[PDB]
Amino acid sequence: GADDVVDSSKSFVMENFSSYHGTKPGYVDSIQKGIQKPKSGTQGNYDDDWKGFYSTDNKYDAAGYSVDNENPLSGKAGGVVKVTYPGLTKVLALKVDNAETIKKELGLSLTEPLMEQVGTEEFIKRFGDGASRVVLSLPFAEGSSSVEYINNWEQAKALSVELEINFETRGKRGQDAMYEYMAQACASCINLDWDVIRDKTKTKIESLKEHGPIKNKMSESPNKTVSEEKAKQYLEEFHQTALEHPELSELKTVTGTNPVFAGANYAAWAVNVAQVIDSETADNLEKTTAALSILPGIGSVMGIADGAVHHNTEEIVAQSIALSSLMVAQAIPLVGELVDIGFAAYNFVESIINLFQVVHNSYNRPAYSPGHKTQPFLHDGYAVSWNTVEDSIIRTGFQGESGHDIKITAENTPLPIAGVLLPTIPGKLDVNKSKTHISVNGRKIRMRCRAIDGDVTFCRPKSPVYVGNGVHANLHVAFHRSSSEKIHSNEISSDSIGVLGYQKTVDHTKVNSKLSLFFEIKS
Amino acid sequence: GADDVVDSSKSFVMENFSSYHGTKPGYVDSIQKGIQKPKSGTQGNYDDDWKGFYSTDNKYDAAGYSVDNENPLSGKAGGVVKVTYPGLTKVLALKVDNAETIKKELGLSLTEPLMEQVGTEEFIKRFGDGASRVVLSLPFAEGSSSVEYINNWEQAKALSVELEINFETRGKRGQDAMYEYMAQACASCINLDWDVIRDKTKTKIESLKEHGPIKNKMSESPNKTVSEEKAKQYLEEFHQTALEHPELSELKTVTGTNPVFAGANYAAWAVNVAQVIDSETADNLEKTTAALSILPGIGSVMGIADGAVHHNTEEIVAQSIALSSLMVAQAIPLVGELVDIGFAAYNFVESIINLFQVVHNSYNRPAYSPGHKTQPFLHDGYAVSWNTVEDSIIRTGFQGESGHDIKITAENTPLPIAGVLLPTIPGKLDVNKSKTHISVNGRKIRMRCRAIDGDVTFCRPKSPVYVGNGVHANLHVAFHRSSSEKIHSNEISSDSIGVLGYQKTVDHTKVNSKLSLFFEIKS
Ligand SMILES: Nc1ncnc2c1ncn2[C@@H]1O[C@H](CO)[C@@H](OP(=O)(O)OC[C@H]2O[C@@H](n3ccc(=O)[nH]c3=O)[C@H](O)[C@@H]2OP(=O)(O)O)[C@H]1O
Ligand SMILES: Nc1ncnc2c1ncn2[C@@H]1O[C@H](CO)[C@@H](OP(=O)(O)OC[C@H]2O[C@@H](n3ccc(=O)[nH]c3=O)[C@H](O)[C@@H]2OP(=O)(O)O)[C@H]1O
Repeated sequence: GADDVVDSSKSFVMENFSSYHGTKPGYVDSIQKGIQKPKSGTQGNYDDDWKGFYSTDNKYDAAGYSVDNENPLSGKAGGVVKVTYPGLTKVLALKVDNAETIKKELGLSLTEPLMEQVGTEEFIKRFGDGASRVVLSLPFAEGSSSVEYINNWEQAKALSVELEINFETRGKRGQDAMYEYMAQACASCINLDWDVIRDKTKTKIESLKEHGPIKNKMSESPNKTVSEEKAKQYLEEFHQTALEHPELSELKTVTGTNPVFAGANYAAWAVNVAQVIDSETADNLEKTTAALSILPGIGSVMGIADGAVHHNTEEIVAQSIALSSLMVAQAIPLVGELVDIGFAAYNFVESIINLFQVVHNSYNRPAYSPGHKTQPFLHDGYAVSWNTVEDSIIRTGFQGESGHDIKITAENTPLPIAGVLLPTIPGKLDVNKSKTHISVNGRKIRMRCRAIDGDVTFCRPKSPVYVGNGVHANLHVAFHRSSSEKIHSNEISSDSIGVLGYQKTVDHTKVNSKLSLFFEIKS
Repeated sequence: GADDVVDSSKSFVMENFSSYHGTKPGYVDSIQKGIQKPKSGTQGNYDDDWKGFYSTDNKYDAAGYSVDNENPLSGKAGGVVKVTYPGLTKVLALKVDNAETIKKELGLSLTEPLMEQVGTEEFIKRFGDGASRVVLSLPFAEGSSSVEYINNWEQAKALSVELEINFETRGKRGQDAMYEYMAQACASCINLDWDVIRDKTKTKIESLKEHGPIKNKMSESPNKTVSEEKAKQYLEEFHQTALEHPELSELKTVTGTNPVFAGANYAAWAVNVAQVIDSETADNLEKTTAALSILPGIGSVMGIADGAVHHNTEEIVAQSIALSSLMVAQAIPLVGELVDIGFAAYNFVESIINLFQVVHNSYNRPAYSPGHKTQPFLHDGYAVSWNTVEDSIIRTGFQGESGHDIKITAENTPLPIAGVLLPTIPGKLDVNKSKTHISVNGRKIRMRCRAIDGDVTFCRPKSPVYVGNGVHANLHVAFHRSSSEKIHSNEISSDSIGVLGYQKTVDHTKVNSKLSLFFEIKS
């Protein structure tokens, strides 16, 4: 019966039904000429039942689909278009997102893709209520109030497309236009001017560089490869000297307020950057970002602690970015490969501004339920937990696909999630690569997934993921059943899902923290 | 056109569309038999255009329509029923609530009432989008995100009616049941168990009456008509004496912490009660609430200051009510009537528990845009301002009706609002009595309006209204134009809206605080 898969309180027929779509660079304009199924690719979904044109009711969540796919962490943001169906459209809200159950319950052909059937005249006759087409609607994410729409590709052809925003038109550096647009969602609400910040930072670096005492501290540098401990201890002195520069007076004042802002954290974080940025990464902004994005300790330079963004002005922020930057340049000779020059003031600053931006976006957002609902596993500051007990089970007979939620939070300052390792049984239980994602305070982030050793699939978030006091995430795992064969309990290669946290040195080697949650493969 | 008065983003066709309606004591059962227009009465509205059956999407707002209309302040609540239309129903959201404009814009007759025209087959063929009937839809109130629905009376005969809650059935005391139902709204939540508070109040009273120092302080009472000063002087020493009983231990720790909590304030509140309670009033709970509800200083007793409910447990509350009760008993002889401590430990405490219930209900709600948008008129702690400049102008040629908003706030503690004096031109410009209301933090309060001298209409709120730090009101004035003959500026008798606040003594006479706002009759 339809009644088991459809929520009537969320289903309605509406005239001139509009929704937004995040558009990539290079498509903003062409997409205003019409919606059409791409000639190749996944055409909306890894699973054929779910291929269709996707939109959402919130233009800021649409904006989260606008960044250049080739350079997801630093690339350009395209835009957001509004798509409108002329006349009457039936929105049919689903209670489950299991295409199979949807076909069983709606009495559909289980041999034909679900979303293709949604565009048939008979489905429309049956479920449309006098409308011209039906658009399937599902919740957008945990910790989100938005909605996601799944349109039939043919039916999408009737959509009228207008521009909502073209981020590139602004002529802004990096992903400024995009994050400033999304910052409008809270009228919460940190919206710094990153241009003024870049200016002030640049100005202050030049100034600190010339400060008599700063230059003398500089002279005391080993300027050669010294131990991690020696490099950090010189940077704790370098930081102390520099915090007395009048252009850093306000920072100096806050530094004592929270232990998160200590000299010792500026030095641990500066040495760790130097250590992970080689000639190649330094020369690439996207690599630089991927590399900084997995370091622990960003709450010190960002002034984020105990669930609040303390460094909340273009000035204390410019002061913090300048000091750290200046510290990275000193740490490069002692621990890295390149030199003080270039990177420290260019790619380091640009790349770090994008991470402030991502973390501030989270804090401007409502906190995804702080509390663990099942006992969490704690490690290196993070706490991971199944959202519910059923999320922990893989029913051996599940048909179609299954979804699993796991709450991830960290205890205090911004700690990163590098990736997720998911168990598979190739050709029976596969990862659905379009539906697995992580939602941070409701912002849904897609993943890039690949096969690794032992029937495990490694998924990396598309943009940086940070959890902390105030910023919690939901990992949503979508499994696809590509075979009607029997799935046994002792048949899976792996029986857990791993969470990769920040990168730390173990055995003098950089590794990523790792928390595992185990599955119960059961009938 | 339709797009000039229809909000399409809020207009849709839904299957089995349900809403809620507050039901009075005696109708909770018969209403479930069917929605039928009363044989007599205003049947939904003072204005013919607007007569129809009213519902809302929110069951707690529906709850605010359940109280017996003979004893509005203290009578019992009946309940809420869910009304559902079978099949398909069109919801037509309106950008305006002027029926003339909606008729003119939707190309309706101007000779026939709007909601009557809403149930015709023609209107339905036109605006229904394939639905069996059309329901009008309007914002519920300022400071609220609820929806009001207005059904056509005959179309409403199709509604199936279900019980949602019957408060009488709960068997509780006063409007307890109604009030905890509403507390479910927010889980800002303070949901005291008043049954436990009624008992600890009783227990503290007795314990206090047998207290050594208490009884002797009592012995020192002049026990007879003395002045306001001597009565107040004795009562403060009384308070100190009682504030040292092991049982008011909690309340003592908190008396000194905030000035609002001082004995001097318990003593003044006590003298004012004893002064205002005569034998006739002391014998009627309804009349006790009305009397107590217009007094200043109730915040001493409630422990409410600086935008916080300090007395937030059933123990300090009982403690506070006990002490107040005793003091009220002591005050009765000195500055009151033969209405002694009988009233003190009974009606005054039942009456007082209900007003904590109203104020606590406002605090559990989201504070209505605190800022005054045009310069406020200040006075006796209150601040009243036109919502917008337009709300202050009565355009001479307005056709149909017009509404005006006034924000009302008080500076700190709970100050009441006794009523509002509205101007009129009795043939042409009338107070629409159904549409005129006060909205307190989104809680919508109806008015009982009467004609007074000088072409003024006095409107009283159906339930107690209090403003303060964190509880803001919007007074909504709905005028109705009874005549096409245009208005002349010097035609009108009063050119102001008067706000009546708390009761005070002027020239040994009890009068109410009064604030005025001046209208502008333009074109
Ligand atoms: N004229 C056009 N008509 C149709 N598509 C066009 C057109 N021009 C460009 N496209 C792009 O084509 C894709 C498929 O429709 C979308 O981007 P993507 O990089 O594949 O977008 C990446 C993913 O985001 C989804 N997504 C995009 C935006 C949004 O707001 N919501 C959402 O879920 C896509 O379906 C896609 O899923 P899959 O990769 O799982 O296929 C879309 O923007
Ligand atoms: N079988 C019946 N069929 C229909 N109505 C019945 C039936 N039996 C009793 N009634 C009552 O008759 C009135 C008209 O519907 C309502 O109460 P009221 O005391 O007049 O209710 C007082 C006012 O509250 C309005 N109001 C009530 C509840 C609600 O949630 N929303 C709303 O705005 C009413 O229209 C009314 O306006 P007017 O007072 O301006 O007429 C209703 O409860």
